[PDB]
Amino acid sequence: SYELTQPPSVSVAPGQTARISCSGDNIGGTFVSWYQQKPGQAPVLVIYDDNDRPSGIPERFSGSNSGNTATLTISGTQAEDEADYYCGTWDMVTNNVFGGGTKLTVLGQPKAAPSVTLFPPSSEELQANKATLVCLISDFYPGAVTVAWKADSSPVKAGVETTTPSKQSNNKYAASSYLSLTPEQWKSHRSYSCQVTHEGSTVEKTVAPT
Amino acid sequence: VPPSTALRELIEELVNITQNQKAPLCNGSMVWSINLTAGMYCAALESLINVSGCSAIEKTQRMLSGFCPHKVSAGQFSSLHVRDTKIEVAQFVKDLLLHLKKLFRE
Amino acid sequence: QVQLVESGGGLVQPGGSLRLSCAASGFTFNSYWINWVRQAPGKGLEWVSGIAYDSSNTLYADSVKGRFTISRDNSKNTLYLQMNSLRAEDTAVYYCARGLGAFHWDMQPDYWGQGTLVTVSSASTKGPSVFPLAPSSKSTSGGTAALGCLVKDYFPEPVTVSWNSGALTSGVHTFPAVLQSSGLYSLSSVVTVPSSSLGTQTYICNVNHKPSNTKVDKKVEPK
Repeated sequence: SYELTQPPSVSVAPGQTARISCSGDNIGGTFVSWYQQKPGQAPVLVIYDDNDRPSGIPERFSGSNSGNTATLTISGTQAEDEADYYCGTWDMVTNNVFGGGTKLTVLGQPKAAPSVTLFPPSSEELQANKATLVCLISDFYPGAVTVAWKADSSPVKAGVETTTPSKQSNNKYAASSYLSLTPEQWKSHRSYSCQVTHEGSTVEKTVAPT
Repeated sequence: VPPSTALRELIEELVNITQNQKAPLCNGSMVWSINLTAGMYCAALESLINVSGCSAIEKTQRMLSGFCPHKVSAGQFSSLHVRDTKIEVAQFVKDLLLHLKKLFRE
Repeated sequence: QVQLVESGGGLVQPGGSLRLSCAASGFTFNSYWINWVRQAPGKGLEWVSGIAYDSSNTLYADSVKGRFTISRDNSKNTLYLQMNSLRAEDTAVYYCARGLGAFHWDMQPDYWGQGTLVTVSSASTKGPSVFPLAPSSKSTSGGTAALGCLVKDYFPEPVTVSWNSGALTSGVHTFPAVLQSSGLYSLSSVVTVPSSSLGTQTYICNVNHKPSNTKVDKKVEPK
């Protein structure tokens, strides 16, 4: 029935101002709230009653509501303002409605090297007739990484499970890869390595058994 | 709101393959639908990423790649299409186009 | 400090039934309309239900009507949601979020709980096995070391992990889960700690899988 629509993405250079639109028929006729939601967190309110900002929220946040569009304006656009942003209202018929939400990104974050940490099968796990190698990759940007595993400098294709990277609290990315092995396989070889490629550079941590 | 240069390039390409393609698109390949939402581009990218037999979509995929901030890998087996439904690529493309088209209807 | 805490999420069979509940604190629970609002992984926000301050009014989303039942007890300061005939597209994080006023015409949320993850599928709840990722100094700064816990083979999401009952908080990195071919989850939690304190300081990860009602306190020792 009544639905509010937002463009699903917006980019700004840092410091320079940012504008998020929420549209719907006679939107000026109601009160618009704006919510900020960062990856893996619940949404926080930043604007209510079209233009009121609750205690806490920096002054650079602002919103207007006019006929058919509501706009959340962020002047002095900062890194930590990167997020998904939602408009929300109340409609007699359909009640609490929310816009599609919009994914804000501050432009030109500098390239960031990954932090690879590789763990070997625990003694418990081996004792349990299972084996998993654990290849944890933190703090990189852009959010793009190729992981590959080698068994005695020979590629291991099977038994790999690797995540698609996810935005860290610090606006860099984290991913992890896990290799499943039979305790035979693990004890059999000299060593195993996961190797992470992030934009031309590669980090290859290696690990071996007792 | 004026057009992002990289964006209208995508709108054009979408238009082409929807308009120009003779037979069905990717021949009875059925993908996951999307909504005018948030991870929309990635969502789209992920949804396409899976069809392998089809060349018509590869440019579109690339195009979309620039829009998604992180790496999308094919066959990320998950229950994340809980709200979405399976549709013909032809129709998928068109929807995307309209949604993108609509962003510029003032 | 305004606080709304939901619980009761888990794996529920299609056509099954589940009761969520939300426990307010830090404000006059009596004076507020409270909503239940959900969010599917990836998807945006959808308002499900809301209830008046005195319970004179109850209101539901069309997609949810006649299947769900919202309620409250102003004495225990708790809101409830009774969900039935659960379709798969009912899967979401379920937030309990407070209105602005006391009546439907002010139901707009301000404060949102942390949410609880209902997972409607015809799979089977499976608990995790925790293993100690023994400390290595290899990849970490001078004088500090990295030790972890692998949380293998559980379903459905989520998993609470903390270290030393919450006492140790900084250094902790609890990575996002991996969806395996098996269609099971696995995560890793890594804490970074003084190299010297190994052999004195006891390190313990407290794993929690509220879905399966399972808890593990794995002690992580040097190799």
